[PDB]
Amino acid sequence: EIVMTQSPATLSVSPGERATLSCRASQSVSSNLAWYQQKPGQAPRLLIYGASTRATGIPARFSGSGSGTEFTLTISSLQSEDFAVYYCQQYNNWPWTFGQGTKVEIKRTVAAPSVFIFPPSDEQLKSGTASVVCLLNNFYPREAKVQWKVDNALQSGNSQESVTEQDSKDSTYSLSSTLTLSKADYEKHKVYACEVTHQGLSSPVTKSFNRGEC
Amino acid sequence: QVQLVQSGAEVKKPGSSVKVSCKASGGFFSHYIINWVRQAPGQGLEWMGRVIPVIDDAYYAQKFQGRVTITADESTSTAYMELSSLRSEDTAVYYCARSRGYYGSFYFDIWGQGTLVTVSSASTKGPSVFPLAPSSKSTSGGTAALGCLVKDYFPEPVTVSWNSGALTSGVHTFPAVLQSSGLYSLSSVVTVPSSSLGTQTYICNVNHKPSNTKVDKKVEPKS
Amino acid sequence: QQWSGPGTTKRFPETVLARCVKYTEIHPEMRHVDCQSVWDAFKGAFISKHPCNITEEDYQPLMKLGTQTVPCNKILLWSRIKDLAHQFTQVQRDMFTLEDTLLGYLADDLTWCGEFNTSKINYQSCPDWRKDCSNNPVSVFWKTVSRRFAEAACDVVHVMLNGSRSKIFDKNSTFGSVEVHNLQPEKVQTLEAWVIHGGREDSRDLCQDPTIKELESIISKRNIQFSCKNIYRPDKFLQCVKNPEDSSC
Ligand SMILES: *[C@@H]1O[C@H](CO)[C@@H](O)[C@H](O)[C@H]1NC(C)=O
Ligand SMILES: *[C@@H]1O[C@H](CO)[C@@H](O)[C@H](O)[C@H]1NC(C)=O
Ligand SMILES: *[C@@H]1O[C@H](CO)[C@@H](O)[C@H](O)[C@H]1NC(C)=O
Repeated sequence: EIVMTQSPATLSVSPGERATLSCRASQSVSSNLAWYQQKPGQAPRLLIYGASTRATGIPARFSGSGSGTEFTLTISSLQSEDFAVYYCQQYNNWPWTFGQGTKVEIKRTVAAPSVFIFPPSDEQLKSGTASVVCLLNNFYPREAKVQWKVDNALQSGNSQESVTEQDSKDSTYSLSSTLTLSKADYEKHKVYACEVTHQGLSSPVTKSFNRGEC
Repeated sequence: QVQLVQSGAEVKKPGSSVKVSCKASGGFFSHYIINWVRQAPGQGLEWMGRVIPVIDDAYYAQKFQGRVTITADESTSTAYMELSSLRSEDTAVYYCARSRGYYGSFYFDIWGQGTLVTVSSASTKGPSVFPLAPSSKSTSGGTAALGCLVKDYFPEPVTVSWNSGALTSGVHTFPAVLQSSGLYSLSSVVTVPSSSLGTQTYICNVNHKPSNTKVDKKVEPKS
Repeated sequence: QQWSGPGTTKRFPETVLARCVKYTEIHPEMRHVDCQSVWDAFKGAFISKHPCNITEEDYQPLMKLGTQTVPCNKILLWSRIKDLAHQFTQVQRDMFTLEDTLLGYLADDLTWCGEFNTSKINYQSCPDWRKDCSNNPVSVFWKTVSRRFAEAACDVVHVMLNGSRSKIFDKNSTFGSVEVHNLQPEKVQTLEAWVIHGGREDSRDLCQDPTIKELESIISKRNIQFSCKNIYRPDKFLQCVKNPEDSSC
């Protein structure tokens, strides 16, 4: 089957500015190339077919170009409703194949995260497990290092990260890092710390607590 | 079709079968085809197969031949995709999608809303709801963070509100993460004034419909 | 067990092995094929079986060994006109009938069967398609191999038909029963029928025959374009294919 490769994986674009997305085919697909937009919780939406023909009702700011193995989707002036994932699809060779997509995200000014740490609840400790939550609130860009420090030692591989979609009002991200230990392992250490490195912080921000002392 | 209407979310054990329906508003138009396309959570699109409705003629990607049956009932304007011997890796949103049915026009112009199929050995389980208590270490100047950890539930989804919907500003409910247990876990957090912690009560309202779980947890300050 | 139909073709084992060795010598793209393996997989499909209890699954090992991609845009299908179809691909040498593929070549003009719980090929009698069993070792072989061949076809697919038949298009041929219903509009733009005027002089447009209108209706519902052409002079047609821009034509 024809392998479709899109670049970049993520594109940061200021509202009103131009986005240029690339789609490559492993072999020629002539001009039998379609583009789709997909937003979270929604089906893909057809933008372009025949490499350059806008689907009915698609605005003029979307234009497609290319032939053979190399294709481009250009969004000439990005509106707030254009921030989404974009997929290409060849219909030259059965079976039909799609690129793995480009996310177009909102470029805005650098914003430092506000950092918060939460010790495990009395409720949870009665269950034989201890979850420690680090919250990074309203930051840009998305790139952030969250280091768990247990009695000053880096502890990798008991933590899960989750990130919100870019906020509708302020274009920022929020991130939770959750350290989960057995109550037995939790009690082997005293100082629980989350250390946050981000572009908008002059030096890393540490929030910590002592187990038992709240 | 002018619209494609799919059946609701499915939760299946491995080895079982699922049948997803796709009802065509306006019926099946002559020389149009109903395609099935799936998307694993956070991943891309994969064409599975199609049906020519007028002759109920199915054609499958080699990956799905022998395990998928796609059919169309002209009488009820309904197409179906049945995937048998379900694997955990079949966990995806399944879309029905219209194309032109003739050589050289196989792009997808009308899509159903999608049907989530979750395949897991996990069994229905209500979440434990743990407070994320505000403190000095959850306070930065005038702003305090508090929340609820909604831990070890199956399946998706859960919903979280604050003070029965009275508190919506500064709320972040994180995407669920799947743990190695096969259970989901999620936090909901809110930023509030530090000065409000003594006076304003904060309750997270957690609903897990699949287990009929409705929990209200008061989140109390620590000092 | 004694059947209504003729027994396995005499020297079937020798013919299948010799055809496999000849084909893989003539076609270096198939030189990887182990002809001993092909014989064991073929024999294994039907030996020690009730000959009406052969499945497509019984032929899967042979199908896997005989895997072959011919140019999908150079396929000729035929119905009730095999010898002329084969003569066509002998003169237009880039085009393929099913019998120009390794598996079609192996089995062409052969009959074969075994018997429940014996090790031996039955040279005495085999199930007759009409009287004994529609699903027999030969019919099941041709259904499985011809479906795969038709499935792979793309662009303009040609079918040669015999205009001297009572039913020019019939649904009991491999073409009418399996091939036509496995042409996929994802791959195929057009089915073009060549109706051969193969008997007495006949000036009529046989593309207006009711059975051609039936074929047109079938492939229209598959979202495939239908084209039909009379070949009034089949011998002159073959000559003109070998030497175009010459003669009368
Ligand atoms: C027919 O063949 C099948 C395998 O295809 C075998 O299991 C069965 O015993 C055979 N005989 C009958 C009468 O079904
Ligand atoms: C010939 O084709 C028709 C059409 O499907 C079929 O029903 C019929 O049984 C076939 N004839 C014989 C003798 O099998
Ligand atoms: C056409 O069918 C007839 C039966 O009417 C048959 O005798 C003849 O051999 C077939 N082939 C050709 C090339 O005419």
